[PDB]
Amino acid sequence: EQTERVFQISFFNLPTVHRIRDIRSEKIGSLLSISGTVTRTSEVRPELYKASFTCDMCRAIVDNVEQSFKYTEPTFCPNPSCENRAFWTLNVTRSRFLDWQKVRIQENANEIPTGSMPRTLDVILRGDSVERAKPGDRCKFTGVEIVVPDVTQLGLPGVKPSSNSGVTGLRSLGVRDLTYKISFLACHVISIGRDQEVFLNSLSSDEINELKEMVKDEHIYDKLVRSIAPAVFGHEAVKKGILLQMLGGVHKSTVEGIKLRGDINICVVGDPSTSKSQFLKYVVGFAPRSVYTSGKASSAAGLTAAVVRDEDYTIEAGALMLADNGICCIDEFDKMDISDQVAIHEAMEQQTISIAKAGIHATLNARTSILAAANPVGGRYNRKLSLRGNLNMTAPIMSRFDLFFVILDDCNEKIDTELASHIVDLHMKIEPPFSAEQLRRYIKYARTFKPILTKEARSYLVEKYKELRKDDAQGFSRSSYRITVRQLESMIRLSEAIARANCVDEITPSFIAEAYDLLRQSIIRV
Amino acid sequence: KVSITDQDLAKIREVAAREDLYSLLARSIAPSIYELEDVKKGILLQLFGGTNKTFRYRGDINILLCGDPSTSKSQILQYVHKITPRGVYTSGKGSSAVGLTAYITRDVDTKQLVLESGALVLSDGGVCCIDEFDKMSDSTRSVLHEVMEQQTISIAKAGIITTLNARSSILASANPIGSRYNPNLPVTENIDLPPPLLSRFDLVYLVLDKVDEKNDRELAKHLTNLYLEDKVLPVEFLTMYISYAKEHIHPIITEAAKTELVRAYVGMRKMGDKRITATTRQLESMIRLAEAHAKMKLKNVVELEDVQEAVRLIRSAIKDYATDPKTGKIDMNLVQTGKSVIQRKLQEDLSREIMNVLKDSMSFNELIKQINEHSQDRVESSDIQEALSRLQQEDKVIVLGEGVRRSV
Amino acid sequence: RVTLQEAPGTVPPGRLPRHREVILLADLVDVSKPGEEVEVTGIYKNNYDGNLNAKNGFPVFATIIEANSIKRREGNTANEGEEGLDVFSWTEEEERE
Amino acid sequence: VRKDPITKEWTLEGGALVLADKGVCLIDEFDKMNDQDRTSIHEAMEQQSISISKAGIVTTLQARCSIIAAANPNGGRYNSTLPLAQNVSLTEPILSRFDILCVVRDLVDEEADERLATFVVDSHVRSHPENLNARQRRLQRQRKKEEEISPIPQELLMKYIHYART
Amino acid sequence: KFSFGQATPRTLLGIIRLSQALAKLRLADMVDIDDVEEALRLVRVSKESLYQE
Ligand SMILES: Nc1ncnc2c1ncn2[C@@H]1O[C@H](COP(=O)(O)OP(=O)(O)OP(O)(O)=S)[C@@H](O)[C@H]1O
Ligand SMILES: [Mg+2]
Ligand SMILES: [Zn+2]
Repeated sequence: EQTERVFQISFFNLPTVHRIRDIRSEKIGSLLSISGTVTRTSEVRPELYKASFTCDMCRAIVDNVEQSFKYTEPTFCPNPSCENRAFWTLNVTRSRFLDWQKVRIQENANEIPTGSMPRTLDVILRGDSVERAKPGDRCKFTGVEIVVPDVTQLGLPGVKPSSNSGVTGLRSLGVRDLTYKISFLACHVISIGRDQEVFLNSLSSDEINELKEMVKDEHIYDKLVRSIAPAVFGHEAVKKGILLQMLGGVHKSTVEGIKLRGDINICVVGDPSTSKSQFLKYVVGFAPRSVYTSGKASSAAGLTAAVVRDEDYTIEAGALMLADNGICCIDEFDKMDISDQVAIHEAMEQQTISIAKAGIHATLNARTSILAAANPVGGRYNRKLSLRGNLNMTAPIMSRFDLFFVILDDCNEKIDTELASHIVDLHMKIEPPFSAEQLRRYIKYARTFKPILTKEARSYLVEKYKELRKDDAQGFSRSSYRITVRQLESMIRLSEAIARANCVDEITPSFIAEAYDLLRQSIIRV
Repeated sequence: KVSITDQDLAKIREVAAREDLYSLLARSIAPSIYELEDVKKGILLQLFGGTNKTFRYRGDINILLCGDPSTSKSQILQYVHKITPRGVYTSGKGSSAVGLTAYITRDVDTKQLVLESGALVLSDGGVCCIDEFDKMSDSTRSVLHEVMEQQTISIAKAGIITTLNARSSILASANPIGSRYNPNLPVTENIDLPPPLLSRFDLVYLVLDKVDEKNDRELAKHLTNLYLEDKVLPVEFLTMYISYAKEHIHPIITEAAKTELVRAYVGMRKMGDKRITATTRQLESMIRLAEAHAKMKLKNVVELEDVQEAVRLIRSAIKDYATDPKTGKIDMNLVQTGKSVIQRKLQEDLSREIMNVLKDSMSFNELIKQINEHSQDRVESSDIQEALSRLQQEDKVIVLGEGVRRSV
Repeated sequence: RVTLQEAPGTVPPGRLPRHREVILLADLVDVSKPGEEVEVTGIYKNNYDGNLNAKNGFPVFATIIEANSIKRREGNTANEGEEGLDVFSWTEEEERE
Repeated sequence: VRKDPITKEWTLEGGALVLADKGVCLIDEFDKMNDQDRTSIHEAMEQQSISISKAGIVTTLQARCSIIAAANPNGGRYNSTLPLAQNVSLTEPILSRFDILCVVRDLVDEEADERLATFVVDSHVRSHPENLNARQRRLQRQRKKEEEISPIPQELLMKYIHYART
Repeated sequence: KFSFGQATPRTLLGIIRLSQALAKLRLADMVDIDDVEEALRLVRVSKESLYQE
């Protein structure tokens, strides 16, 4: 069962990088380093590479027939008794095929002269370099630049020539002309824009040392809390909540098939001068697979999804979907209307978006943690009212948020001095106990942990939930309003996140007490 | 095409050594426009901008020109567009020349999915002078929110997901609602622009043309000079002097400037401290105007003097675009305190009213009957149902669909 | 000839979905209604067509799946770990139970 | 109905109530759908047949569905002191279709809260991913976990339901 | 009373062009007090037309 191996020499790190504008026909058959933004990629079709034909009579095998841009086939039979000038049957099993993809790259935005439309190119990807250039990503292709003729004029077994300066006179042409098109042939493309043991084995020993120092530390939790968003002064509670958001819970799935949420949702409500958008921007710039979006609903597709007719229906990905398995930093959560809030009620608890519009019906996946940032109604927060009054959100959506953080710009003469000294100090140059790249590996390591509840942890959790519901009882009929069983699941999620912060596989009642404190501080706002 | 120099460096040194360089540049920005001294100053500082600090910090100046409709609101726009190296003049309402936002087009020829960049992108470093900023669509208003906040435009359409670096400068000029701007009314009630969008601008000059014969005589005489004209100023040297200052000069702020700034911010805030005057966004913007003023004059160090120069500009701007008892919150929120008291009174009046009634419930018309008639003056109707929303949030009363509404 | 398209659940968010044509031969016709989500087992064959070669300009072939079995997974996406082409089909012992 | 892009004529394609024919159709957040979208299931929920007469296509599809819809009372909380009609925005023609209307109340009982919290915590512990070859050992573990809560196995319950139905 | 009047630089430009047109009808360089009086009379009459009755 010998399998002939076809090799593909890849050349990279060329001294100079050209561009779509700098294409000249005098560089044909030479190595380039074209860079552009991919806008369209075709399917991975198999192209004929080394054909092997078998003639229809005398069964002689003509093999290793090199293929041009056409469907070139052998003209003569090696056996001097077979009459065959146009009749063969290709042996698909014996022939060798190669992956073939055609990407449509264009000029970069900064390289486009004002007014002029961007110049496009068609780059052919073959072999292992297929599907390595997704649309939108700016890639730096490198390979030979060739010119692709019009194979219709060359004559094909199944089609006919179809109707700027075309040469003619070839024997295979006759009276029709031949036109040529420049097309790059990439040989290498790069973009320029998990158990614990598996993760550890993929990490260099020097990084292993730094991680070992973190895990064995005594005050690791407080150091992490202080190292989250260093450019933001104060707000230790919000920093702790953001830190717990990245770790998350455990996405458990029960035996009946019901999925239990493991993601933690935060809502940073605060006065308009506060630092909410700074938190959101830090999270979107640090956490992987995270997006930043506002409630203003910029794109036609909403926060969740939409269907657009093609001149059939197709699904447009919303913000809540592009951040799948990540964090969806939603800004201006109050601005988005109540008729828009009803869309994310499922996406925030069941973590799926169900669409049945017209000929299209899918249950799309949104396994995202939302970090909202809503301004209070009336611009400035009013402490005389409960958190419900200051926010336009309703009970069904207010109960899906694990943590509510209220941040206020109190008119304190002293506090403004530290604020100004801090902001001006940054613009002049913050010392974090853990740098961003250093903290990222710790978070990745901690996420591999899946903490479990000890026997006493369960009793403590039940008692704390009972206390929460007792203190939240309202009305003559004893009807809880703010605290549902979602709050018990929130305590479980926060306990798991805290235990992941300490890098411990068992959840102790201390963690549950801390989670209970975190929830209690968000509802005692009266 | 019918359509950098050592001597140039010497010319830059000659103009920079001039004591009146700042006023000279202000005059050269809009030579054909009279008065508007501070507006030209702010535009000049916008042309330079703050240091592009990296480690994201904007380091740029965003200026909105409000007031009653002004021909200069357009003339000075074309002037600054000609002055700035990069950037493009664009109309927010029309957007005919450029779409003002990056969106995917089918170019028809080959019918391919070409991505064409908007007006915001392609103007990095330059100034994207917007016009008719008030009449622009909500969809592009969200794009403006994104570009001024996130500094990038992100697209997810037709299988293309990408983020485009904008890094642009916004110089918008929006006409007001009605015949002309009303100075008595706040800027939000006159410009028809969301408060979050208005608060994003570092300096917002309220260019007004109020009637008075003393000023009108001089203005019309200067205009007649223009009529009679057609039948020292670096007119063109500045468009490259700005680039030279933007490249060669990298201003760095010092400790004396730090102390002066912190003091300035604390002072602004205390001017009024119950109310809320300035905000940390304004503090960071001042960090930007001082850097721009140091970038201009080619000193690459933010000395003390630039700090109070920028503080004076910011204070004058705030005194202009805020109400007479300068609030600094009406720009950030339509609901002003003198307005917020109205809702807070109506909600409790509604609570007490419904209580004494049960002492039961009614739809909206009956509630209007006992509120606008004798409870107070002829107040607006929608404010009552707006306070009903706050009451619902507090769970004090319940609204039974379109009709009656009672209390739990 | 049914035309499979990548399910919106498994499509990477924001990306265009790929699709391959599937040939259903005898006894397999009318077993997959349009819009339903199915799992198709079959031979992944390729045939040469001149139209595709002319369009792409390369000796590229067109692939197609000759279906050998079809199991529908629409409305039971939480039923992984089960065996057989029909989760709801019962054997004689199951009926006796 | 849609204009077929290849043959260029109007063709009829089914929706949720046709894809769920002789099955169940599940409508979460029933009260939040548009009224002019919620009224479209009046015929298919009582007559069990969708009648379409658009674009020259006069036909009556068959939809033998069984709607199970989850609603949410006005204001987010079910007010026990008011009748049912005053707690929902739905009207009589759509309320009469539902054979069983289950009203769920979230009350505060310390015994009930204790029992519910104990059950939820036990379920969260049970479902933990960290809780004679691999296949049948895994199957044995799954059956061991199932037998705690479900008297009849789910993989057999599905077949039982299908057998009883057909 | 109606705010559709506040004389604006554009009214001056219109007055200038109306006077230019009037002289353009009457020989050359006829723009004097005689022309501008008629131009301003026409402008004022047009403004008053908005306030008819
Ligand atoms: N504690 C803080 N530490 C550092 N910078 C702060 C802090 N509080 C406010 N700021 C600065 O204040 C400015 C405005 O804060 P943002 O994060 O933009 O909040 P915001 O988005 O303006 O709030 P709204 O309601 O959307 S206007 C930014 O330049 C922040 O860096
Ligand atoms: Mg913000
Ligand atoms: Zn032969």
